[PDB]
Amino acid sequence: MNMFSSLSLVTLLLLTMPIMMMSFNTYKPSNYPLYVKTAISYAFITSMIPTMMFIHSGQELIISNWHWLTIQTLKLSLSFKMDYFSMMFIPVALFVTWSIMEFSMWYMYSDPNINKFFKYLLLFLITMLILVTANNLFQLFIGWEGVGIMSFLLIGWWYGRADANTAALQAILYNRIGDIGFILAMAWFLTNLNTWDLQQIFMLNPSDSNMPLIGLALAATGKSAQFGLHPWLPSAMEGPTPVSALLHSSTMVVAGIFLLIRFYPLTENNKYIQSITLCLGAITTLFTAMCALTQNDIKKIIAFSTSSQLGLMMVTIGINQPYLAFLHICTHAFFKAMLFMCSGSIIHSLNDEQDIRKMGGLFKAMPFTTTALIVGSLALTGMPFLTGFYSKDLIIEAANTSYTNAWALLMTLIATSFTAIYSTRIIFFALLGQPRFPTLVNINENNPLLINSIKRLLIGSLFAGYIISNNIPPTTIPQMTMPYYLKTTALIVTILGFILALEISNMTKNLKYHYPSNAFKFSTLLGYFPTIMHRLAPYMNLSMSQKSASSLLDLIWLEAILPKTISLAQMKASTLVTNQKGLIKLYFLSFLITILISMILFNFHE
Amino acid sequence: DKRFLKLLRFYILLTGIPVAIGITLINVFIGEAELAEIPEGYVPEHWEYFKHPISRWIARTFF
Amino acid sequence: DSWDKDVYPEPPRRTPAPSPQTSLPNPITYLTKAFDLLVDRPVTLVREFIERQHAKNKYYYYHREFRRVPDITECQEKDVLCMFEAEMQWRRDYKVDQEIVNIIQERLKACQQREGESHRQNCAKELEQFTQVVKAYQDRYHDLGAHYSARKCLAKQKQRMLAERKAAKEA
Amino acid sequence: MLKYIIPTIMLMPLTWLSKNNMIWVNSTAHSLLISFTSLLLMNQFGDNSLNFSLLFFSDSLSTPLLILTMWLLPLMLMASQHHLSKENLTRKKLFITMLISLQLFLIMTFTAMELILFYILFEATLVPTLIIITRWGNQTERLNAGLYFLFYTLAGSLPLLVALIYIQNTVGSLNFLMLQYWVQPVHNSWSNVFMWLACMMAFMVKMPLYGLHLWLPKAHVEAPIAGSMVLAAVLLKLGGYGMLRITLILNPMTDFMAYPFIMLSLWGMIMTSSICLRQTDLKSLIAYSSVSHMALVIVAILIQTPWSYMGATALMIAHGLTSSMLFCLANSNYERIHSRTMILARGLQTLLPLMATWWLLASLTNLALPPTINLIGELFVVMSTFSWSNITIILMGVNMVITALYSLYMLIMTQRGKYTYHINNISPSFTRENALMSLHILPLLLLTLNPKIILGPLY
Amino acid sequence: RWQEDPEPEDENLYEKNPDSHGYDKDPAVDIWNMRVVFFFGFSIVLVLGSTFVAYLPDYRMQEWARREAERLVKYREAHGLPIMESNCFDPSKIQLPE
Amino acid sequence: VVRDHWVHVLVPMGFVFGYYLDRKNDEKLTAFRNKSLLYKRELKPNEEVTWK
Ligand SMILES: CCCCCCCCCCCCO[C@@H]1O[C@H](CO)[C@@H](O[C@H]2O[C@H](CO)[C@@H](O)[C@H](O)[C@H]2O)[C@H](O)[C@H]1O
Ligand SMILES: CCCCCCCCCCCCO[C@@H]1O[C@H](CO)[C@@H](O[C@H]2O[C@H](CO)[C@@H](O)[C@H](O)[C@H]2O)[C@H](O)[C@H]1O
Ligand SMILES: CCCCCCCCCCCCO[C@@H]1O[C@H](CO)[C@@H](O[C@H]2O[C@H](CO)[C@@H](O)[C@H](O)[C@H]2O)[C@H](O)[C@H]1O
Ligand SMILES: CCCCCCCCCCCCO[C@@H]1O[C@H](CO)[C@@H](O[C@H]2O[C@H](CO)[C@@H](O)[C@H](O)[C@H]2O)[C@H](O)[C@H]1O
Ligand SMILES: CCCCCCCCCCCCO[C@@H]1O[C@H](CO)[C@@H](O[C@H]2O[C@H](CO)[C@@H](O)[C@H](O)[C@H]2O)[C@H](O)[C@H]1O
Ligand SMILES: CCCCCCCCCCCCO[C@@H]1O[C@H](CO)[C@@H](O[C@H]2O[C@H](CO)[C@@H](O)[C@H](O)[C@H]2O)[C@H](O)[C@H]1O
Ligand SMILES: CCCCCCCCCCCCO[C@@H]1O[C@H](CO)[C@@H](O[C@H]2O[C@H](CO)[C@@H](O)[C@H](O)[C@H]2O)[C@H](O)[C@H]1O
Ligand SMILES: CCCCCCCCCCCCO[C@@H]1O[C@H](CO)[C@@H](O[C@H]2O[C@H](CO)[C@@H](O)[C@H](O)[C@H]2O)[C@H](O)[C@H]1O
Repeated sequence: MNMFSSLSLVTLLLLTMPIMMMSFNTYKPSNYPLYVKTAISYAFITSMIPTMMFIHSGQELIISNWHWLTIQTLKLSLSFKMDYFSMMFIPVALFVTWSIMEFSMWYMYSDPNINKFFKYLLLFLITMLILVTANNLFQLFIGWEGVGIMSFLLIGWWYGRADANTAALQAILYNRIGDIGFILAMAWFLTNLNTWDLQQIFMLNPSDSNMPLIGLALAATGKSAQFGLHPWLPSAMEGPTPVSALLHSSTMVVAGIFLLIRFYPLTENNKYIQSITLCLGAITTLFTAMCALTQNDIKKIIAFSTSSQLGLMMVTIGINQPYLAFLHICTHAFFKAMLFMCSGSIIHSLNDEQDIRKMGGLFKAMPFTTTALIVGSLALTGMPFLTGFYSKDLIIEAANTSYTNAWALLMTLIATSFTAIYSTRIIFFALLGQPRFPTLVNINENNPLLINSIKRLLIGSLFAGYIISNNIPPTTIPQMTMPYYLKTTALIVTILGFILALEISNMTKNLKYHYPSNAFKFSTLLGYFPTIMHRLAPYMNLSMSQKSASSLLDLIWLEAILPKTISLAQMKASTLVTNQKGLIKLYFLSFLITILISMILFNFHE
Repeated sequence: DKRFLKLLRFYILLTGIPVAIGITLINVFIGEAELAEIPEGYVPEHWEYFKHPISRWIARTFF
Repeated sequence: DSWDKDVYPEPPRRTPAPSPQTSLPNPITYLTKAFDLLVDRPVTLVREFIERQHAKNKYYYYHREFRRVPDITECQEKDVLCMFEAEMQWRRDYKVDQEIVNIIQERLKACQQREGESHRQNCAKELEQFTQVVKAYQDRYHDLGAHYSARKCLAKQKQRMLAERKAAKEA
Repeated sequence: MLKYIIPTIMLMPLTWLSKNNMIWVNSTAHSLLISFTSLLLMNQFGDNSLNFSLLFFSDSLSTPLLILTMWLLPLMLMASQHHLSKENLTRKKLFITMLISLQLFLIMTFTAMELILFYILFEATLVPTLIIITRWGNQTERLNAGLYFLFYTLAGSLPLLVALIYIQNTVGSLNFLMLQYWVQPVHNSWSNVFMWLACMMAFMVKMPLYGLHLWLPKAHVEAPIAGSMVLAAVLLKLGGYGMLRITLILNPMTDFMAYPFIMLSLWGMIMTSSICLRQTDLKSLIAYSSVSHMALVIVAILIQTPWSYMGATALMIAHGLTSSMLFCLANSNYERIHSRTMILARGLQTLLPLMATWWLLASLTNLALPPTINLIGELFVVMSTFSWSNITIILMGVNMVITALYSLYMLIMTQRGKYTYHINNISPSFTRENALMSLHILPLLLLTLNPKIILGPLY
Repeated sequence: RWQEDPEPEDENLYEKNPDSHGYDKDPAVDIWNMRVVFFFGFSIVLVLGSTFVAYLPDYRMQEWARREAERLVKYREAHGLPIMESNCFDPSKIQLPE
Repeated sequence: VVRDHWVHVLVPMGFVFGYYLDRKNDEKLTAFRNKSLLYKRELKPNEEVTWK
């Protein structure tokens, strides 16, 4: 308890020390990026000790060290839940962040603000670890919005670029809409359970949890970028590639799914929530994978893959398998961060070229990047016994053996096939064929920072899934009996995707011109959702803001009905009173009228 | 900008360091009060109902 | 130790004895020994030093006792001098009752964590005690408003007592 | 309270007897020392307020407001001394005198134990504020702004005076301690409907209430920087403080009299947040932000629950430091480009890096980023309003979305993008300006560590 | 028109005093103004004031209430009494209407 | 006391004077010193008043 509790806090304290040094001018800014990277590597080592203790005996504890505030009967303490989800996510997140940070030393070498970049990456990580170990909802909210703000700051890294500022504000906007559900859940739990603590919520176990869980789902819809609040994640590609790798594997996008996992004691009993998340996940995974089929920006293809993988996780929540969903978070972190670092390696070597149509012939020119890309692609598609297979395969065969929506199951299976198609697109168009890039060749992947960072995540994309699966305790009843055609479904549809993708890819080399189909434009333009919503909604809101709220009401009608009317009457009355002829005859004639009406009408004389 | 931040750091530490050192010596050599039952017939002063010496000093001197 | 075990109960601890069924060395065992030598030992000596200083300067602080004064029930109406004391007493008891509900809530949360996957059955006593105390607290203090007072609490009680009389009258 | 009233008065002889080149140094130094001693007011008890004499008392509601008031006077002096540099020496001393006299009326207003004494001091703040706006504002419209400020307040204050005197005639006392024990319920009648309105309309105009807010965009924009700092930070809180006290004697009639004003606020905040999205004047944008935030305070005071009173108290303190910082930030730009137009100077983060950090920190506190006390207050109010009616989560949630959009829109438009080519007088930020920014944000962020001292009497 | 002075030119404090702190034109007054703001603002009010607040003696007696509640819970559970009763005031002292 | 720094005692003296006047106010509000039901007690052999 003393070592477990002590070591699980140094990890969090260790990560803040570079922040304290920077903010307190006590550092040698010579190689601050190396300092930050070194601290992350040491945090990973210290985080393994608590995890090994959990692996050994399932030891878990809650630390409520600091009493912050008591609001009548709601005591709020700084608390950390060191449980199954915390003890496995933290070492994975640190290990992936260790590679991303070493990679970013090479990738952001030329940046004049690289020191600030590494500080922001570290804050991004600290806010995610606050989120993942939070024991009460208020502490969770701190990390929930912390990653949201760091995301805003990093996506808009190149702040001279109008597109980077639009994309950054878009991320805040979509995540703030999701945060309405978070605030809703907090208010319901406080009102109905008198707690924001996760322990009291589960002990009381509310039966009518429709409203709190709908709020939690809405929060997850925004953070995890599910259909409806999805467009911001592809737009987040405006950021430097290291941001995309970290924002897509760890940190932001996984927080939405993690929030629903943390509340599985509630959702596991509420069928109506399971149906909603299942259908929300199924439309997301299908729709975004469909979008990736025709993208030409390499970062956007990988970005839409993350959206489709997060949709798959929501489906797993929707079929009451929170632990499989968590496993997919952990395995996904490895090969998705590797894929982004591989694309960054290609983009850097081709002078910031991101269109796959201007790549080609890089299979032999960039051998190590090629190997990592193929390993990352095979892991993504569920190649047997790579890291991806140990989560994705169990999810698919747990979904076709469940009591489940048939459309959601069928849509999920098609998305698995689409996963093999857009994966083949990247390999075919980036690596194969003849080079299509400019004539001054500058390819070079020989920096040790680049090689070592990818090499560690390559070892992770091969064995990490096998290691984790064989060390985590069982918490369900794995359903291992099924017909052959349900067992091998994921494997088969994946193979069909590769074959169909290859034929489609090879037909681009024929000398035939074909007019675009309606479905091709629908996929390419993202179902027209950003084209319509991001013009219509801003226009209606912004026009109302000016025409009605500001002009009609504030500058006219609220002026007209009070100050302008009152003051106009006073002016008119003044002119009536003071416009007189100065004639003695008229004033004294008015005296006689006053005396008469004073007696005849008002009887002032009686 | 750099001059302002150096001035900001200097003037915070100008009192912050003596305070942090002063607090540490108080916590080490003076220490906290121990909780005891009110002796019979004894009327504690209003500042004797607080644990930390600095809290006791604040109560006695000002409040 | 430091707190009363009765106010904050904790069931007896039952840790199983090590039963290694592997020839391999346990990394946790050697990490624990290193932690004791490199962390616990030097930390303990630094504390033992500090405790030697606190023993040379031993002084006491006390828990304030508040004598009971008449309640607002005994106060003649608009008699501020007696109303003030009863009102101050009622406010002191209100804060204490808030902390009582916090103690019962802290027992409940500790049990839920301690019992693990068996909490739904092993924390039924703490759930019941929490339910009873929250019911009592709600009756005393709920719906009084921001401008709550002993007078408003009494009116809420009288309304509740009147309904209880009527319901019995039905019987 | 004489240990704060007397030294605050002594600031006036200090300023008038100073050397001509030390008026700012002396007044700023000694107003900071007064600010230091104000911390002795935090000797608060769980049951009893701190009752000094027959005239003045302090409780957890007035104490944080007093500490904010005395802290702002030093900050208003530093903010002012640049644009008054060319001013005649005696007119500089008079300007400082108005600020000191405003502080004197404020610290007595927040501690007066009798409501009619509160009324007189509540009203006495009009005079120095009006003089500051009209004498030392820059534009032609400052004269009209003073008239709107004066008559919007007085139109509500005069009915309040009649109501208070009527309450004293019938109850026999206006001392607030007495009103806690002698209070009687208000039964329905057209007579009591108008007693309620006369007791609440003066405070609603000061907040301001949506519909009665037109004076504030004019006054908060035409005023000199110091005038805007006090108007936003403190004077708006006289309305909130007054409501928090007088609602004691209005029950249970507040149950149904609150409905028209809760509706004006819930819808008002969404209307005034949306206005900020299309504002062309940076100071005007900030002013309309204050209306949106103070709408929450009005709702929290009216629904009258323990959580909403804690949230209202936190919001008033947090808004005071944030809104004051934003006006000061916008003033620093204005002192360089001599225009309030927001789109005029862009990409300023490229030319003024550190000052862009203050812009970010000010913006984050404005959009209520947790665990800032801005979020703490705004969250507590949302928790209590949800219980009042669950559907209010929709309006609170929408306002939180819109507030982030305009908070970051102001940050993006002024600090990011490309710098305006023809603006070539953006000198580096002065030490005075950097220190003035950090004296808002640092105390604001420190209070997160110990938020209980700004949660009011119901903590 | 009329006889009026033209608008005076803008004065950049850094041209005469590159080390300007932005307080005063006079370099000696300018340094003193910065000193009082920083020392009295940061060193005194913020640093010492924060220390004062941290060591406030049991602000609003929340710590006494927790100690008192523990004493009551211990006494009530030992003697078999209820932890908390629904009635705040003893009903023997109340006279219901009707 | 110097010709250049005598003005810096005005505000400190106002605080001392205000502090003093506040204490003298407390001397007009002793009607219930050692007389409230909550705190009424006996005087310690050497004591004169419970609070001054
Ligand atoms: C509450 C906090 C409790 C823990 C307090 C411990 C404080 C000890 C601080 C030691 C120095 C920290 O600040 C900083 O540390 C790192 C590592 O040594 C140093 O950094 C040095 O090593 C790193 C990597 O090894 C290099 O990238 C860097 O080029 C080099 O300067 C800085 O020069 C030093 O300024
Ligand atoms: C879970 C992971 C599963 C991974 C599965 C990986 C792919 C499995 C094999 C997919 C199909 C193999 O490809 C099959 O054989 C050869 C390639 O050798 C192709 O042959 C092709 O060669 C040339 C390329 O130079 C094309 O221009 C030509 O149009 C076509 O004839 C066939 O068109 C295809 O039917
Ligand atoms: C809602 C409750 C309380 C409301 C009380 C409101 C009473 C009125 C307060 C403001 C009094 C200002 O009185 C006067 O108003 C008008 C506009 O309104 C201003 O006049 C200005 O607007 C008018 C019409 O919009 C123009 O014709 C005129 O050219 C322009 O100067 C005057 O400069 C001002 O002297
Ligand atoms: C709820 C009670 C509210 C009580 C509020 C107190 C009332 C104060 C009354 C001030 C009356 C004088 O306000 C007067 O308003 C008119 C507005 O038409 C202004 O007049 C202005 O607009 C009119 C037409 O719009 C023009 O003809 C005129 O040239 C222009 O100056 C006067 O310049 C101003 O003197
Ligand atoms: C570093 C920041 C400082 C902030 C400003 C605070 C300055 C003063 C702080 C500490 C003052 C001394 O603290 C004081 O120490 C003595 C210990 O002897 C305590 O007093 C106790 O011990 C002494 C004997 O030694 C006896 O009076 C008696 O046994 C008991 O009262 C006080 O209860 C405590 O208030
Ligand atoms: C922004 C402005 C907000 C405006 C808010 C409007 C609120 C309207 C409140 C209406 C309720 C007033 O309170 C009501 O007054 C009438 C007085 O005639 C009382 O009734 C009394 O007169 C009526 C006659 O009309 C009789 O029916 C009744 O027998 C008698 O007792 C009611 O017992 C009381 O319920
Ligand atoms: C500027 C925005 C305008 C938006 C429109 C807002 C309309 C607001 C109307 C004010 C409220 C009027 O309606 C008000 O309802 C409450 C009940 O809740 C009534 O309250 C009264 O009647 C109820 C029963 O009717 C009784 O329990 C009791 O005698 C009393 O509470 C008031 O007698 C009535 O006047
Ligand atoms: C407990 C209360 C504490 C209150 C503390 C208030 C501190 C205020 C600090 C202001 C210090 C100014 O002190 C300053 O000292 C020098 C000599 O001593 C004076 O005299 C100086 O003025 C000029 C400036 O033009 C100098 O160039 C010259 O060296 C000298 O003649 C200044 O006129 C005076 O302004």
